[PDB]
Amino acid sequence: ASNFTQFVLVDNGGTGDVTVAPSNFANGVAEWISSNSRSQAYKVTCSVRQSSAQNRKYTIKVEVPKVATQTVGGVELPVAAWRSYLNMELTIPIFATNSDCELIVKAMQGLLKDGNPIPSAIAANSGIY
Amino acid sequence: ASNFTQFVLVDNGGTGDVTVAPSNFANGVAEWISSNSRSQAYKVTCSVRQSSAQNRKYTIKVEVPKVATQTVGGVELPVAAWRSYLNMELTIPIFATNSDCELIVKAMQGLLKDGNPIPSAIAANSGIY
Amino acid sequence: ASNFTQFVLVDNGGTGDVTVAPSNFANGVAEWISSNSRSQAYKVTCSVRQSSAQNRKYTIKVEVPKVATQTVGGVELPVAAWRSYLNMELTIPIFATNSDCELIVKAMQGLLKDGNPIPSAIAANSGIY
Amino acid sequence: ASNFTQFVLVDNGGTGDVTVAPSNFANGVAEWISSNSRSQAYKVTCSVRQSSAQNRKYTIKVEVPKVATQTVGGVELPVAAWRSYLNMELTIPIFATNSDCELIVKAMQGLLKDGNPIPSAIAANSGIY
Amino acid sequence: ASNFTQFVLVDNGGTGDVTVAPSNFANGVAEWISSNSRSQAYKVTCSVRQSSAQNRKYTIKVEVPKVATQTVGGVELPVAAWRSYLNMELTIPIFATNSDCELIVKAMQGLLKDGNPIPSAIAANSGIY
Amino acid sequence: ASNFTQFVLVDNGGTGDVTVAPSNFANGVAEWISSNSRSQAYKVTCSVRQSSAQNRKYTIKVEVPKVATQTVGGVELPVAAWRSYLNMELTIPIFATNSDCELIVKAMQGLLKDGNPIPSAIAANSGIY
RNA sequence: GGAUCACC
RNA sequence: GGAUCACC
RNA sequence: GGAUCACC
RNA sequence: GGAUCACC
Repeated sequence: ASNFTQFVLVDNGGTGDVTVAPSNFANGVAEWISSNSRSQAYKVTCSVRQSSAQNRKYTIKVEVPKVATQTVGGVELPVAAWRSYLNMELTIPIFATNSDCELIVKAMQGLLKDGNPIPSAIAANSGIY
Repeated sequence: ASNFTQFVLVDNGGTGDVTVAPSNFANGVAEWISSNSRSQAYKVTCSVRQSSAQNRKYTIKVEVPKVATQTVGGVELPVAAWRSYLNMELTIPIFATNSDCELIVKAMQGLLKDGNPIPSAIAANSGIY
Repeated sequence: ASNFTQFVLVDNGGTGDVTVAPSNFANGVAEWISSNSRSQAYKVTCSVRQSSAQNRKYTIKVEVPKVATQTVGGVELPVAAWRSYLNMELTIPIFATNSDCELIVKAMQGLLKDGNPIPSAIAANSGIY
Repeated sequence: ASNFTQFVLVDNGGTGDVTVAPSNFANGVAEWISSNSRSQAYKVTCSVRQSSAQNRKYTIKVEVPKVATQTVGGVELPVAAWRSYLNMELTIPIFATNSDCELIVKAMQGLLKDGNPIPSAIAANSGIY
Repeated sequence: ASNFTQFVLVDNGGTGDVTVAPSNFANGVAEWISSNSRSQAYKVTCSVRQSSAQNRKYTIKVEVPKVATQTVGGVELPVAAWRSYLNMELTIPIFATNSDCELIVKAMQGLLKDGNPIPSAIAANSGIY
Repeated sequence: ASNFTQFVLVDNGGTGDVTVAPSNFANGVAEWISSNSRSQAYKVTCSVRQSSAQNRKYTIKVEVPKVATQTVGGVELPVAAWRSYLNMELTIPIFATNSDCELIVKAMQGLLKDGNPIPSAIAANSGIY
């Protein structure tokens, strides 16, 4: 194995899927960027550290760009009009079994499943009510 | 709509699924917890607010219990040995349309989809290699 | 080659052997862990660097769990009562050829071979007498 | 018994084996040197101490010399062109059974077995990748 | 997936090829060293950093040794009589798409292609004329 | 005889090839520029000097432009939206025979050969991982 | 807390 | 700029 | 961390 | 070290 592989970040149903691929592991921060100019690329980073004697902490960041073409000095440059940033930190005790861990993964997957409260709020520029 | 409803957090395939239900709404912060003692419950909370003039930020927090060797209803100390804490912060610029937001949700669903690098590392008590 | 692969750490003769597999590579430090919670796992890490102008140094670290009376997946405290820590540092002058290095490995295999003074003392909770 | 016996440090297959024999136990540091001039001898030292109220710590050092004959002042002297130093410290809790200890020994033996990642890297002047 | 693997630095037909293998990835500086004595080995290092707001900057270094034996007072050591040091810094704006980077790469390969002015001047201890 | 001639810097099959032609050899600095507007042209410079008593030092520089049109107030000019700058310095002791220099050259060609770590990282807007 | 996001 | 080459 | 390796 | 790249 090697879990450092590419994957589809945005599954747009076979066409216009956004796949992100490995691009750097300097300083122990695993990085993946979409196949774009670095100014318009999607980026995902992940790093794990023993945040304490008894915890391990994963730090995952995702940047979703809104691409544009800005005219600077009379010249057109590929640019990102804005960026949406996701920052997540997961602290897991060292006493967690592989099954305990799989439980955390499933909880995170269910949280964002289509139709559930949270992804429905975000997608509608609303809050939970 | 009205999205503060009960949902399935851990899908164990119809049998032994973990449902989380509304439990508090003080301060506009929606809270959902599982049917357990608060020390052993699955807890999810979510709130939105405008972090700055240019952004809106969602703060989602999840607590997952260490289930292996757990004594249901018992007093388990130290608390930090028996719980995992997830903390997500999603920053979205005020220009993001509903469409932009749906894509942001897709990017999040993709990152955690089964079989991708990140969920596989977490689930296997691993980092990236 | 490509040597960051899974291997058998504890050979219990084909049955109940302990295999340790790649789990992290942040900072060029290869890590291998067994299939357990991180508190009960067998862990091995290895890195090389040039310690000085004249030497290269390998830093190998191993953690072995106290298995007698262990509760698989349980929370066992204090951590220091349930784990043994091995720490090896191998310093090799830049003049050592591959041949010189093979002999150095043989010297290490010899020291720990079954039946010699050192492994026998360790295994019997003894010193030298 | 008396585990303070001689042993073959480098098994060169019956011919040119490097056997190391007991040579000193002053100050509680057990020593073994190869049958050479003290300037060209292989040396192994071992000492155990109750590093703490609840630990015991073994300190093992091995020196592998690269022998030469240096001409000092117009005279030839048996000398070591350089030395490779191995330093290992093993900390074992006092709660470790003899079987727990045997497990540590096997882990150390498997680590260095021919063909496994670590001894393969060292022997090839390479790192783990 | 990884690009931190071994590769043929010098292709001398299929035999007498110089293969450089990964050795250390400390502080975002990837290092590859050829086998045998570290003293006579080839070395390649590479690192990338964001040199400024719009630029990323690669720093590649290569050392080619002149393999020789040093005899001093009758003790001979494997040394490098001397070394050539190559230091290249490639600056690339963040507006470069992957297509642009492939072009930057073909330009570098062309500069050094056999028969072109530059590699011919170097191979002949000459300058431009 | 001269090595100050034109050459294909970028080989795009046999068409869309970038040819750089001699332009100026002032002060021991050879310069080659591609055709058309000097503003959108490629540039290669090379010079050799005796950096020290035992060394000679080559300084090669290459600029790859991003061809674009600048419109300002209705007046459009042929410009380069931006440029990548390559700066390489090759140091070679005066003891190097022609054979040694040919080896230094094959090492440079190999570093950048297609598929090897370095040219692959660059062509993909990536680092080492 | 916050960001322009491995940063303050 | 120079190096003994991730230093100066 | 480091060594010339029971040392700093 | 940085560059707008034989400059700083």
